[PDB]
Amino acid sequence: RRTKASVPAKRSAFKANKFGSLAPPDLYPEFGTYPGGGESPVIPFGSEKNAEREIIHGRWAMLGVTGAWAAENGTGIPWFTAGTLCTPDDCTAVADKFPGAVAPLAPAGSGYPNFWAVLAIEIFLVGSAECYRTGLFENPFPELTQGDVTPGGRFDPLGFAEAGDLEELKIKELKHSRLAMFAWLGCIMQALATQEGPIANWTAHVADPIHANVLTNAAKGFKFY
Amino acid sequence: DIYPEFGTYPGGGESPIIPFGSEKNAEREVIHGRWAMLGVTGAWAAENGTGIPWFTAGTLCTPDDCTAVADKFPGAVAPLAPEGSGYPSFWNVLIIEIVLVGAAEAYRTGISDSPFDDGLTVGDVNPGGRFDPLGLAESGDLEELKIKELKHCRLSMFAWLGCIFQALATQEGPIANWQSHVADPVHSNVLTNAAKGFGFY
Amino acid sequence: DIYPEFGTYPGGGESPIIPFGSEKNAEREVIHGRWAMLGVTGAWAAENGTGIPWFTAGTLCTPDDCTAVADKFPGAVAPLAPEGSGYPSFWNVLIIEIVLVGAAEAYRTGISDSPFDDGLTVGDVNPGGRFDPLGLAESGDLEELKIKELKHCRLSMFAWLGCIFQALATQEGPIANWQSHVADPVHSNVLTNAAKGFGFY
Amino acid sequence: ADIYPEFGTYPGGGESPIIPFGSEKNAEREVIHGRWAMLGVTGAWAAENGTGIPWFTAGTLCTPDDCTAVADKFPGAVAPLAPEGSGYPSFWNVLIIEIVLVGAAEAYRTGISDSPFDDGLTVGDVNPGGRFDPLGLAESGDLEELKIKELKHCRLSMFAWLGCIFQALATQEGPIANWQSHVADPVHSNVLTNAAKGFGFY
Ligand code: CLA
Ligand code: CLA
Ligand code: CLA
Ligand code: CLA
Ligand SMILES: CC1=C[C@H](O)CC(C)(C)[C@H]1/C=C/C(C)=C/C=C/C(C)=C/C=C/C=C(C)/C=C/C=C(\C)CCC1=C(C)C[C@H](O)CC1(C)C
Repeated sequence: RRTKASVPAKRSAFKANKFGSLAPPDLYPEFGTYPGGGESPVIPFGSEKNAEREIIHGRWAMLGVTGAWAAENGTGIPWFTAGTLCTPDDCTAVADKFPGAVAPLAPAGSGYPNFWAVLAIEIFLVGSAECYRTGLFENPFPELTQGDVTPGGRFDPLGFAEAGDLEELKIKELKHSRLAMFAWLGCIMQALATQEGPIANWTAHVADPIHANVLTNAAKGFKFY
Repeated sequence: DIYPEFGTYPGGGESPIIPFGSEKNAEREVIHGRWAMLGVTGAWAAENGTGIPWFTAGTLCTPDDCTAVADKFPGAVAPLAPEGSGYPSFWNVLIIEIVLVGAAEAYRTGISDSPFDDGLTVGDVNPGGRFDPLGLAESGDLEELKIKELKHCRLSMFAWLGCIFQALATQEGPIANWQSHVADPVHSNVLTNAAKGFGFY
Repeated sequence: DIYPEFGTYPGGGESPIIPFGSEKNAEREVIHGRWAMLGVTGAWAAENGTGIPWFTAGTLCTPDDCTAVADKFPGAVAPLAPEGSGYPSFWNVLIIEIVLVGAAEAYRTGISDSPFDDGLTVGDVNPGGRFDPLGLAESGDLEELKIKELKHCRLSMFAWLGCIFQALATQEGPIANWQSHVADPVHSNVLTNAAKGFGFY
Repeated sequence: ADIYPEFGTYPGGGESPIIPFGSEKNAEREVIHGRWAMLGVTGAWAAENGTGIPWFTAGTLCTPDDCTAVADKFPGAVAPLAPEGSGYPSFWNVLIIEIVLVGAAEAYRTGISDSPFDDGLTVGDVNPGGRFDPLGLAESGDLEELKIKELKHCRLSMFAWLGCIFQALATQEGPIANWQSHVADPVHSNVLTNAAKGFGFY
């Protein structure tokens, strides 16, 4: 073994070309304001960390809302009962839940996602990433900063951040984040009140808009009065 | 003294429990208070005169039918509707209340300019430019009347919170819960109803 | 490091989630922990001794009947009560409760003058002047002992919140839930109970 | 531009890659055509939701002989449009009133006829800014941005009307009917499956 240290000179498989900002110069005409650009309309700004906490809950709630949406669209199972499928016992069922899946997580027969297997992989993968994101563990990518919700190095392979206007993209993500978190809260409250999935509640509300509302179900007590 | 009870008004001193924070919180406290005054008073009066619970009053007017509301007024000399049930409607009441309340709110806050064209100032509570056709505000002790208003604000809101939790637990009505309490003070209270499980345990 | 866990003692730190605000908030925290600690250990002991869940222990003692409490206490030589006479009554205890706790409260907080009048200062959570006859405050690393007590305070309150939410969900009791979980942890959990429903789903 | 991110551009914003902007009268024409298209697409949207008649068939309901069918077509109406006993919105009646009202408005919009108002309202300006905007939404809002919004709605709705006319010519089913068929099953209900069926001609 000798030291080569040649020039890689590799380019991204996709590298978004400069597209700039696709938003008006005004960036938060909506209620409230992005952090670091004005005063919080109602709730007090708890801490500098709260902005990054908002971003993380936002991205997680985006992913959760889209997961509940796609799971109910593809299987019809509500998200709040999808946990009962994969359990220490009979986690075989959870396998075939993806429409068009060429193959099952559980091949026919014994072959299957075990709860503990899935769980052990889940801890070892997600916790590792969670730690690497925060100050726990260490930084495997020194070029990026732990504790920054917008690293933008290897984590933007397409380079949309640099291709456009960075801060308008940031606020766009923030607005999507807040929208999805509020939608997630609506989904949990709907699950509590109606015991039916989000897309089921949507379908009931669009089939007969005038009925199948909060107040319609309240007339029946949300199945509790 | 001015505020001998627990806590203090916005100018009196530091808040005991929740820090004061933004100045707008006082304005929200007054507006919420006034709305709770109206709400508690309405819930009382409707339950005393008619007997329907305030929380189920929502189901009573609906776009399927909103004629049960008509004529359900104590001592009503003048009927709310014609004999025709069709003329009164849930959406008819909804549209006019939307436009009226939206105008009132927008004028109070400054989303749209004041039609009154008076010294009444947006982002302000009880300007008193025209809202007080009688000058007992300025004739009487305006500060004393303000602290009295605020004490009633906090009382009415705390009572409204109690009313909603009683509706969630007792499911009988605020005034009806009052009647049960006085009828049997010792066998009808929170702790007895908790022993009954609030209808769920 | 004295406090290696997530948060830190008030004397030094930032209070990451909720801002620190007033120091009266820290006073409340300690007192809430010192109380909830006694509450959690009492619910533990009541469940172990009598099998009665804490959240319905008040059903036991009522204005008409407060005699059942006498035979509950395990291993007692004679009952609590005059046997059949059962002098202890809900009101008999209540008058005693209100007077004794009100005196203890007021002499704590300084609403009334301190009877001990021994240089003790009201509004301090750790007097260390008379309430430590054993001298463990005087001896040892007193600050380290404040840390341990705090840690126990926060743990006990979190366990109390768990106990109330388990009473609401499981409806079984804290130690009964503990025994169910220990007998079978895999198929007796919060998520197993959610799958079965909490009695409402 | 920053504000206008659509494929093309607004007149005065720059120059279009294809058929670049020529006379300003073209820009006036675009805005007015848009405005009438917004009205037209909304009418074709709302009418067949109310009563189910495609807009390209709604014309023949009123005819010089009989125009009773158009009366009582609007959903929710408290009463007939004209007496229930004898509806009187005859096609000629409609015409004689509408030609005069629309001709007046048009000539007064373009100023070929002397304006009635003479309130400073300058013809050949797409944005009169006078009585036409009583709310004066433009005054509070940012007028440049709002102009861009107006043109974006103009182009979108004109494209939607082009879609309505070509869907009528291909499928002769109706705009919301085509919508409902596509939402029912877009994969097996779209332009290309209607092409496989042959657009009703082939
Ligand atoms: C009658 C409507 C109308 C009018 C007058 C204009 C006029 C204009 N547009 Mg607008 N535009 C329209 C519709 C219209 N457009 C629609 C529907 C779209 C969306 C696709 C756009 C999208 C658009 C963009 C994206 C841009 C313009 C631009 C322009 C300017 C360039 C010069 C030009 O093309 O004028 C001549 C007017 C035409 C309409 C061109 C003719 C198009 C041919 C004839 C094809 C149409 C086929 C027809 C619909 C067939 C129907 C058959 C059916 C009846 C059976 C001018 C101000 C440019 C500009 O201002 O740049 C600075 C610009 O960037 N327009
Ligand atoms: C947990 C998620 C989360 C987090 C961490 C934040 C944090 C923040 N937001 Mg965001 N936001 C969120 C949710 C959240 N928000 C949602 C869902 C919306 C849409 C409604 C918004 C809309 C929004 C706007 C419009 C603005 C902010 C602003 C801010 C900042 C100031 C507020 C603050 O520090 O106190 C945070 C304190 C709280 C989150 C406590 C509120 C708790 C209430 C009671 C909600 C509880 C939810 C639910 C009922 C719990 C159910 C429990 C379950 C068991 C049933 C801060 C960065 C402002 C800003 O950046 O200032 C410059 C600003 O202008 N946010
Ligand atoms: C929404 C109504 C409202 C509002 C806006 C305020 C606002 C204010 N109050 Mg008022 N107050 C209220 C309710 C309210 N209070 C009620 C009901 C009472 C009677 C119990 C009081 C009694 C009171 C006193 C005695 C004092 C204040 C003070 C203050 C100031 C302190 C800052 C503050 O509270 O933070 C804004 C409010 C919050 C952050 C509240 C968050 C909610 C809390 C944690 C829990 C409430 C439970 C909630 C209702 C549960 C709903 C569940 C249900 C939906 C199912 C501020 C002007 C202090 C002051 O003026 O000091 C200078 C003071 O001394 N208020
Ligand atoms: C009511 C009791 C109580 C009180 C008064 C406090 C007060 C304090 N704690 Mg302590 N703490 C408590 C509970 C409490 N904490 C519990 C249970 C835990 C265990 C998780 C902790 C763990 C803890 C740590 C680890 C740290 C603190 C810190 C602090 C300080 C910062 C926060 C502040 O000022 O706002 C106080 C505000 C509140 C107490 C309001 C909390 C509101 C939420 C919504 C409560 C959620 C649970 C609620 C009861 C659910 C409702 C149940 C109901 C339906 C039945 C302050 C001195 C920090 C500190 O000292 O920084 C230097 C610190 O590092 N505490
Ligand atoms: C509502 C109602 C209900 C009844 O039931 C029936 C009813 C018929 C009475 C009906 C009435 C409706 C009414 C009155 C409608 C009015 C419609 C109007 C004014 C339509 C205008 C339609 C305009 C089109 C297509 C433009 C096409 C132009 C195109 C693509 C070029 C685009 C172009 C350009 C310019 C430059 C760029 O660089 C790039 C490219 C090359 C893309």
